[PDB]
Amino acid sequence: VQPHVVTVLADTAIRADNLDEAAILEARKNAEQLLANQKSDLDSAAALAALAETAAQLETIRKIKNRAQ
Amino acid sequence: IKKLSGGIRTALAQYRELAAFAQFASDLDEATRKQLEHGQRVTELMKQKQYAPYSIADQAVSVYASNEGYMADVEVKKIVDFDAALIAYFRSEYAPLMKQIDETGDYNKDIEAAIKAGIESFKATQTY
Repeated sequence: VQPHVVTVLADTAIRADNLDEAAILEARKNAEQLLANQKSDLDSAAALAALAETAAQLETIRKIKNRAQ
Repeated sequence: IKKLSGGIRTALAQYRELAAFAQFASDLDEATRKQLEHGQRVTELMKQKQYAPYSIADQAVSVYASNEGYMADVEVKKIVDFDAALIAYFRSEYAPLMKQIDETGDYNKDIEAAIKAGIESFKATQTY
């Protein structure tokens, strides 16, 4: 603090409506954990299954292009 | 053989259930990884040469060794050498048991105990 400028630095800071903030920060923790879990699920489902399923079977058709039966 | 083939069937089916993720072993469950391992071991075991027929005793011994997990401590390679060495040992020193299994085909506690004793005797004190 000094007469022209005032600045206070804090490692962890939030509006202290109560003497504790764990009950408020737990909501953010739940949101972050849920977003991470859903993002992992979405990435896995969108990529791993789908791309492998598309790449599963393509050569049995390419090998028979010139067939006349 | 009827009593023994169930483990081979289920192991091969469980290995077949995860064909897509064989190339993505990094992203898989550890239990799924173990099922992949056992399926690979069985698939390696299933190989055979030409003009080398097996009597029922040889198949019984090999399948029993595979079923109880004695083959899970070796690598995917050398499995054929291990199988051949075990079969040769069993035919070399266990003639009466092999003859009895070949001529009768029965399965009871005594036969299972003798087969396990022979397999465990091979597991150590011998080479591939």
